[PDB]
Amino acid sequence: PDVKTTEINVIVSGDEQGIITKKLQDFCMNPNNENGTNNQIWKCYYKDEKEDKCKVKEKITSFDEFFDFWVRKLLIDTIKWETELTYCINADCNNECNKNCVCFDKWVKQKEKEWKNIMDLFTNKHDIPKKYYLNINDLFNSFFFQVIYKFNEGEAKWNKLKENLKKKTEAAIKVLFDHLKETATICKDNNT
Amino acid sequence: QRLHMLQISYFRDPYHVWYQGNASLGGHLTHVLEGPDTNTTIIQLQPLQEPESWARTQSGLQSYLLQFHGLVRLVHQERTLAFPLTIRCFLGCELPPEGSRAHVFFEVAVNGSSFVSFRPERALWQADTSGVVTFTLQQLNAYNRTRYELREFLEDTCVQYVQKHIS
Ligand SMILES: CCCCCCCCCCCCCCCCCCCC(=O)O[C@H](COC(=O)CCCCCCCCCCCCCC)COP(=O)(O)OCCN
Ligand SMILES: *[C@@H]1O[C@H](CO)[C@@H](O[C@@H]2O[C@H](CO)[C@@H](O[C@H]3O[C@H](CO)[C@@H](O)[C@H](O)[C@@H]3O)[C@H](O)[C@H]2NC(C)=O)[C@H](O)[C@H]1NC(C)=O
Ligand SMILES: *[C@@H]1O[C@H](CO)[C@@H](O[C@@H]2O[C@H](CO)[C@@H](O)[C@H](O)[C@H]2NC(C)=O)[C@H](O)[C@H]1NC(C)=O
Ligand SMILES: *[C@@H]1O[C@H](CO)[C@@H](O)[C@H](O)[C@H]1NC(C)=O
Ligand SMILES: *[C@@H]1O[C@H](CO)[C@@H](O)[C@H](O)[C@H]1NC(C)=O
Repeated sequence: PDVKTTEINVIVSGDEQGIITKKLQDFCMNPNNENGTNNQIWKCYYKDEKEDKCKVKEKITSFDEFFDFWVRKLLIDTIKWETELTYCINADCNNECNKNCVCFDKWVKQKEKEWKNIMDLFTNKHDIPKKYYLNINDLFNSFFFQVIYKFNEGEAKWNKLKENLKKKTEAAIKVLFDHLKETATICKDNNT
Repeated sequence: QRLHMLQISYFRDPYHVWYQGNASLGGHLTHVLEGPDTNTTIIQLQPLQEPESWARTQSGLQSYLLQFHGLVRLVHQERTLAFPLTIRCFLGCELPPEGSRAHVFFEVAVNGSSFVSFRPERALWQADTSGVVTFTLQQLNAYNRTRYELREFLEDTCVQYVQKHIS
């Protein structure tokens, strides 16, 4: 109770070039799993920002290292999903576009579970370090180069995401989750 | 006359940085910057800019710090950097007496050795001396932010500041 402990099962797309739906293919057919090509079991320990740990093959990282990876990959996958679902943005015959949409909604829910598990490491909302609870401007400045790198016309997609979070509603990740949840709502309704 | 800006960034590891910097209007120390990545304090030693204008400038400088750190983290993630390391940014604008165009610069050093620098003519970054260098240049030369917006900060924002606060 000095040191808070949590288990975070991270659904990793892959640090590869390609359609989000093919790497998360193994995750789309198989949702909740201890196995699967996309499973990544993390165990985190948090005391201070001076002393914190995370562990997974058996790699042990700092919380900052894990969290940078997690936020960076959350933002990359969101953009990859959005570009893929753009064509999925009303009536069909058990559509691929509908299957993509079903996996995205499942994926958003998985990411919310990952985020809430990460939040368990913090006793109260009033005192969660600024470092891990950044606003829209801060988060989009901090991850500009890291996210943008993965994409052709990356600077434009990043600006589009920032304006859409700015339209929505506070911490950028909650606003992002509201935006993802909404994308899945629109997507499912316009597909079924 | 001139506005020079200096920023030293001490990286213990990829995720923690201590900033230490300053700015001067021709010899005279005008600004100081210091603190960890999350809580960097930026001050104008004299009230040169009024509250509203200073708050806007501070916001730009804080956005810059977050972006800068991000770029270092990216180079490490992609190419591997050897920690601890220090990065120095030395930049500014100089207005010649009977000289139409202001002279501008932005030079980056790593662990005390020249690394990359900005060329305002075509708004491109070049090596000042290689996986790390090549990757860093690719990134800096890829975006409007690091090319054109940067040139406008140096040639437009910086120059106007000198004309307003010295004159
Ligand atoms: C009014 C005058 C203003 C001055 C205020 C006075 C205070 C002086 C204090 C001195 C201390 C600060 C020293 C840092 C200087 C950087 C200045 C930031 C530049 C800047 O404002 O440009 C922004 C973009 O920055 C970018 O271009 C972001 C890209 C960052 C990349 C920089 C390259 C370095 C990376 C090298 C590392 C390599 C590592 C690899 C191993 C956009 O400005 P805005 O929002 O104001 O414009 C609104 C107009 N529409
Ligand atoms: C910038 O200068 C740094 C000066 O400290 C330098 O770090 C030093 O060099 C290496 C990293 O490449 C470290 O590794 C050595 O020590 C460890 C034990 O700590 C040994 O296991 C290794 O075999 C090796 O001999 C040094 O420890 C480190 N010095 C200190 C005081 O920590 C960076 O490499 C430089 N970075 C760049 C990018 O130029
Ligand atoms: C990105 O860059 C180009 C410039 O290469 C932008 O076009 C204009 O060009 C000048 C430089 O010659 C810029 O300084 C201006 O900001 C741009 N003009 C206008 C009217 O905006 C282009 O618009 C940029 N694109 C995006 C999406 O940022
Ligand atoms: C600006 O900072 C550097 C180190 O942070 C220092 O060596 C230099 O003397 C400073 N400038 C002034 C005018 O004190
Ligand atoms: C920010 O850092 C400075 C030293 O760099 C320190 O004096 C100040 O108290 C810090 N701010 C907060 C909110 O603690």
